[PDB]
Amino acid sequence: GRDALLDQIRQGIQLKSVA
Amino acid sequence: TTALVCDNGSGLVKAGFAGDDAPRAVFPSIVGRPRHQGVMVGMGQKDSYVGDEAQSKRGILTLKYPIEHGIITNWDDMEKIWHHTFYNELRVAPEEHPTLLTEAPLNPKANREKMTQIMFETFNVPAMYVAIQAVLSLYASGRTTGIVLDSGDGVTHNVPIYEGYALPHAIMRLDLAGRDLTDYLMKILTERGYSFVTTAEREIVRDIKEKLCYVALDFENEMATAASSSSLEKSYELPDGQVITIGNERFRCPETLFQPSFIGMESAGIHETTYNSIMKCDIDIRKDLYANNVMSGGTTMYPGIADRMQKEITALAPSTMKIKIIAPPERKYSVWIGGSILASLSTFQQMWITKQEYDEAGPSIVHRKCF
Ligand SMILES: Nc1ncnc2c1ncn2[C@@H]1O[C@H](COP(=O)(O)OP(=O)(O)OP(=O)(O)O)[C@@H](O)[C@H]1O
Ligand SMILES: [Ca+2]
Repeated sequence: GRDALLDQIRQGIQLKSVA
Repeated sequence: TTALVCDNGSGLVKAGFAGDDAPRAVFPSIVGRPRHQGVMVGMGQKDSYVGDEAQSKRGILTLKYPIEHGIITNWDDMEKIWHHTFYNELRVAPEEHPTLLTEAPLNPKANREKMTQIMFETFNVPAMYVAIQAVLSLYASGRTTGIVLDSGDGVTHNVPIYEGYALPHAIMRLDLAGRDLTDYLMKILTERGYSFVTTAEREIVRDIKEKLCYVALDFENEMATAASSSSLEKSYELPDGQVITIGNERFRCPETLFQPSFIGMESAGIHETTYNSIMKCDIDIRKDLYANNVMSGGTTMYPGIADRMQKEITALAPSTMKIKIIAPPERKYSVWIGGSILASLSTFQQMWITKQEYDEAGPSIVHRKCF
């Protein structure tokens, strides 16, 4: 089930800003 | 209940919390110890100093770099960095934070394990992981395939990657990067007449470099045009109101990456070392690589390096080939971002190495979990 790990790295995420 | 991401640079430690868009702290990967006893007296019982705190207190100290060319070498000093990081930079308790670490490409089996050990046994983390400094950079751009050019302060690595794994058989290293460049910049400036000796002027040639340097498309053109008309000059003001002026030194400094012959390196020019790699690969895939060339690391920040990589990897590859150089604006904190990203993933939780997993299998576990 690592394939879904790239399925994700591809799709993306939303990192919280700072400062 | 959040995780920690620490990115080891042989020049800078970049650490922060997973889930955030940039390292909260970044500092000098150094360890300063008193040159002799007379310096320990007033110490007030503390042993060493680290990062910026080890800078300003230079004379009394003996600085050492725990990381050489990317690979950790002075362990006990890497243990002192890590500490300072966790407690002094992030202000967190290792013991209660998962932690994503980065290993340079071709990280030694032992270095991988040694590092593991220290994290769980010395720092007692709840769980931790290790990622190849390069792969993250790629991931940070949303790619699970491509060939990454990691160029920091100490080392320059060319990395090909298919469906997640790197291809250690096609890894191309180059012991020429930042420090070196900054340093040449000096040689060429000194030749110019200026005088950069003190350790202070060194940090001046770095700032200088950092802010007035780029990568020419047609070198001998910009070279010829640089000495025929003053049109390409710029001037820099030092701390005491004194001004210097950088001539062609502007692109003669970064030119090295493409011409290691400058500083005396029989090694191949990065442009080449990049081609040379896409070639060490299975015929049917390079196709994708040639197109997904992605850059990371402080030294690939020189402007016009992408516009120059095109120019070269292009002319070396097939007439029909399609090349596309991916150079992200924050290509500096690329590596770190990856780890952040990686760690904030759901499909990733199931992949950490837990304190309790480390106790029945030992540290040789690094090879079965971190692929
Ligand atoms: N805009 C810029 N142009 C050129 N060089 C730059 C720029 N910004 C930073 N640098 C140089 O990048 C280097 C730092 O790069 P990076 O942060 O990738 O290094 P690192 O991780 O410490 O090294 P390594 O890859 O050996 O671990 C320094 O030499 C720094 O002066
Ligand atoms: Ca690095």
